[PDB]
Amino acid sequence: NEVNLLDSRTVMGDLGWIAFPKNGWEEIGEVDENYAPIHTYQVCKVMEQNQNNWLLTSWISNEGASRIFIELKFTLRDCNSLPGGLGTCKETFNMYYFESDDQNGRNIKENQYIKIDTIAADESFTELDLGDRVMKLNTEVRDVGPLSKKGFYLAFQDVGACIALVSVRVYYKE
Repeated sequence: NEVNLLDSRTVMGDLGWIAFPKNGWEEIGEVDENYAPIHTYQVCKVMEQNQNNWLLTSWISNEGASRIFIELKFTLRDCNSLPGGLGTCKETFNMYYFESDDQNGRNIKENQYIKIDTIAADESFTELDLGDRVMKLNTEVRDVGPLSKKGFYLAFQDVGACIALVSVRVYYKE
């Protein structure tokens, strides 16, 4: 019953995502047995304050569908494990979207983003070893109502959290 419009981890080639500002969100590459990279995205600017870091996915086709589900898998640091004095540390990030036919270009400045929700992290991790921190993945799913155009973009805004977006999946349910 499920049909993927986007699946960040199984993509062939580059996802073609953009960050604003250009520092901030980083794209990570992990190579598999066939040297094919799995891409994820992470940001961890908990040093200072006043973070507004954006990550725009490229145009996603709805494929005539009307209601879609965004499935997110991510990790996120325990803000308590970080020193209390250095700067901002949040445990939640935001997700927006905007519908469009205009396939792809120089974007963020003039688009109205529709806030979908504030994503919170069921489980944060500390420097309790990595490798066992895929164990600390949490999953959050959200669906968005009646679509107009022939496609949409998803936008993630970080305001000072320590997160790894390990999977982003969009799909309609026919």
